[PDB]
Amino acid sequence: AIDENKQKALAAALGQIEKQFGKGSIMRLGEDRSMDVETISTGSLSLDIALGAGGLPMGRIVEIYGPESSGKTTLTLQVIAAAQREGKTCAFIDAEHALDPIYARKLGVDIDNLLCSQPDTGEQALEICDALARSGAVDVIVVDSVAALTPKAEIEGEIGDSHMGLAARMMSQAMRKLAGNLKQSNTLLIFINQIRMKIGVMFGNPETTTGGNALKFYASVRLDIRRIGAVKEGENVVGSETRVKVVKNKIAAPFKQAEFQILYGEGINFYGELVDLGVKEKLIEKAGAWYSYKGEKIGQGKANATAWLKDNPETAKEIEKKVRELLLSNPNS
Amino acid sequence: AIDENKQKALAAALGQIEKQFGKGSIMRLGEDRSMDVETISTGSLSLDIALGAGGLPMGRIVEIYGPESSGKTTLTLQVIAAAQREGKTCAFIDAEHALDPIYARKLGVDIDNLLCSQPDTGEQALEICDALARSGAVDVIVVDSVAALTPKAEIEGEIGDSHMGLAARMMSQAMRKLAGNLKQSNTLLIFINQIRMKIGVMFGNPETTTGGNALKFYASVRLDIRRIGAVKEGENVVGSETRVKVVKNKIAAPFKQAEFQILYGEGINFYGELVDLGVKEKLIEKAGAWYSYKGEKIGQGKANATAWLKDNPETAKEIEKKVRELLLSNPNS
Amino acid sequence: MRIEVTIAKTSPLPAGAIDALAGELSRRIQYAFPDNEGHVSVRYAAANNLSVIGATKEDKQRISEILQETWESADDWF
DNA sequence: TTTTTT
Ligand SMILES: Nc1ncnc2c1ncn2[C@@H]1O[C@H](COP(=O)(O)OP(=O)(O)OP(O)(O)=S)[C@@H](O)[C@H]1O
Ligand SMILES: Nc1ncnc2c1ncn2[C@@H]1O[C@H](COP(=O)(O)OP(=O)(O)OP(O)(O)=S)[C@@H](O)[C@H]1O
Ligand SMILES: [Mg+2]
Ligand SMILES: [Mg+2]
Repeated sequence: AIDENKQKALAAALGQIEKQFGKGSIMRLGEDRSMDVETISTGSLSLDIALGAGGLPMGRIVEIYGPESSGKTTLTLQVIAAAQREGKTCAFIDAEHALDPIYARKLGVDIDNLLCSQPDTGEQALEICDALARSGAVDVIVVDSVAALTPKAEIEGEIGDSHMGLAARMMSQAMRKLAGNLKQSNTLLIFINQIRMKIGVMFGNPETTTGGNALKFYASVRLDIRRIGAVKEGENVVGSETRVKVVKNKIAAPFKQAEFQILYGEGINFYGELVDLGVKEKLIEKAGAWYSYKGEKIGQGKANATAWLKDNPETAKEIEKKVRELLLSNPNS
Repeated sequence: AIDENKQKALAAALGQIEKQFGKGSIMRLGEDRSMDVETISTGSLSLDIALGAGGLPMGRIVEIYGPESSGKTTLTLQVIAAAQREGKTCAFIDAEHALDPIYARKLGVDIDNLLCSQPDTGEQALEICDALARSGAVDVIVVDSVAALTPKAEIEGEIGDSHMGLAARMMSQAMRKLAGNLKQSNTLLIFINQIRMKIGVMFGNPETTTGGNALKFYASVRLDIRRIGAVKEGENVVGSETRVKVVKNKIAAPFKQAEFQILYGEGINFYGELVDLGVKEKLIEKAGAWYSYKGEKIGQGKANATAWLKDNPETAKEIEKKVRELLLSNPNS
Repeated sequence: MRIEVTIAKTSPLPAGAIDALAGELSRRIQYAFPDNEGHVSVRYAAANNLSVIGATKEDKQRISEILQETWESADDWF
């Protein structure tokens, strides 16, 4: 009785909204293919495991923050390289003005196809980001050090002039203008952020991130990356041990953490990730300090086993296939 | 004599108003059934008790705000699922463009029947909401993060352009245009808002909400939801201990609070709520860490008692019935 | 238990709110910690600090949350 | 109305 005219009114309203605002203005969530979450590999298998969905979600905003020299620009360059290897166009809005193009190729980035922008002001940086998103031809954009996103008023002003929350206002406005553009264009945006200690820490941890509060709400994935040791081959430090704690996740379960190695001039040690990932998965046998595979004793120590896996590509493919088979909770293909 | 003339004039005026504006333009408050408050369950029993009237008032405006990852979206999705389980039709205006359909499905939401819209502009968002409210076929509309309700001029403008209170003006206009429609259709509108910092205040709460002041005035129920701790299964963090503070209430006594758990992938832990509320009502006995029900030792720890409740559906329904009878301040007809 | 709250003189309370804040915190502890003598001393110092003497880490976390709620409900209680 | 900063 009443349910039929209720359905009629619902259909009429849906049609009128479709006419007023467009074909995809309103529809049932089940039949909206654009809302499906698509992820891309971050270049780190352990990080893809920790992220739950297998990587960073396309068309969302990602905040990655950590202390000085924690490897944030290296992790973001690695995910840029991973996206480029699939065939995507990438852009690097380098606000902090220190991207080494030679180290970027070393981390696997196609420098010839990486759109590079050194924005003068924070407003110019975010406007370039908005233009790239609205274009739809850029799949990954990385904004380095939103601390360096200096407002035009702050730049035109003098050092020591107080600019009340102006950077926070700009950041919130950019989020407002950019969330929809990124969703429509299916473009991933990665904000590298810094840690700032606060004064008088009575109700919280000192480690604040600059750029206001809007980035915390709008970021789909928030990564806390830190350096937790040194990878020294002999007496020479040839790498760094890093840990990433997923502090906010809107595409899978948060608070997971991934431990890996950045090896200076090579990036994330992917085979190093593979060794440990197989070890925790019982496919790689850890006999004290020995590493053996299917009875075949592959080495001693983590570095020697990683080198041995580098020596044997077919077994690396096989172990990678198995680890992806069981550990990825949402295998896309 | 005089009183008879007063009654005659009153009856004539009421009849005139009814012919001019309609049958239900004016009447005595006691005989106006449209003025009664109807509530819909939140999906959280403790919050239902904290709301006084047993749920969110249907046909009103509701604001839910809190910090990042405090559970605003999940709480609203549980409300939507509870409404849909009663045969009602719900709509989700995602201004954040940050909804996961799979996670919404895992929370119990009928994805194939939930109306979902990703509006480009805040004006488009509120116009779609207005059309749905005017239709009368949608019962619960949830507008995600009015912080993302970006004015159309702001989208057309550039990052860094000053739009002084444009969002506030648009929100004030929308409330004026929407309160009457929501009351007429008896449809509940739930607004999610984000917490921003107001600066220059050295005492009190600097936690302002976005969207201006009109939301504060027009919202019948205002909730401060905050993640106050972690729920972990030893090492892995499986959920969040959260508190909801009823900071404004037009349908019951305000300033009450509720405490519960959101388990990642399951939503509000209804069984944990039932265990806790039975504990408060002297129905579940706590000997240190030993939960026992009517002599029988149901479990050791909140998780064990919750599992025991899960494995005894009849007992769970029994305690649900008696708790609902006991603690609800306003027992609905 | 001994609670010392030091408030930066560069970021002072409204005049007369120091004693009110001390009494209000005292009410909060005696509600939360009735078994032990909760003495709060609020005073102006160089930096804002909170010192808890006679309690564990979880208790210190509880007192920090209580002070947070007091500071943010200042309008309710002052 | 709008936003922290070390
Ligand atoms: N061109 C390079 N060649 C070799 N190693 C490098 C180079 N650039 C950086 N590294 C090292 O790689 C590790 C992490 O890389 P980075 O990209 O510098 O991380 P980061 O946290 O972004 O540091 P910032 O941006 O300066 S605070 C650091 O230990 C660096 O010393
Ligand atoms: N797809 C998901 N998979 C697993 N966990 C999730 C997912 N989405 C949200 N959660 C978790 O559920 C808890 C509540 O999340 P939400 O309700 O989405 O947060 P929120 O309060 O809306 O704050 P926002 O919108 O993220 S700024 C958080 O701890 C989330 O990490
Ligand atoms: Mg860098
Ligand atoms: Mg949300």
